[PDB]
Amino acid sequence: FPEDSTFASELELYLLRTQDAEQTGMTFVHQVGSTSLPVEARVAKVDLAKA
Amino acid sequence: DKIQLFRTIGRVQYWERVPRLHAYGVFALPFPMDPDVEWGNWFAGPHP
Repeated sequence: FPEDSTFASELELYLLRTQDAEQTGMTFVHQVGSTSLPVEARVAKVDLAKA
Repeated sequence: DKIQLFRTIGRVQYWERVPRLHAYGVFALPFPMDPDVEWGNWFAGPHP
């Protein structure tokens, strides 16, 4: 590793990491003369840590 | 016998569709059909 310089006496690390919702959920099977059905509820979440 | 006078070949009856009220609203959903039913004579005929 090479070298750096900060002009500060302490260094902190913050890591914001996100687990987004995957684009699963294929498509419902229809027939031409009927009404549709609703799409299920997804989940997304965030998380953040410190060193 | 060269002439072979006029005959008919085929006939077609075309009806309309089943009428219904515009303002009462539609609500339909598909269903699987029962295989143990002779579905041929339930759909036979050009009539609404």
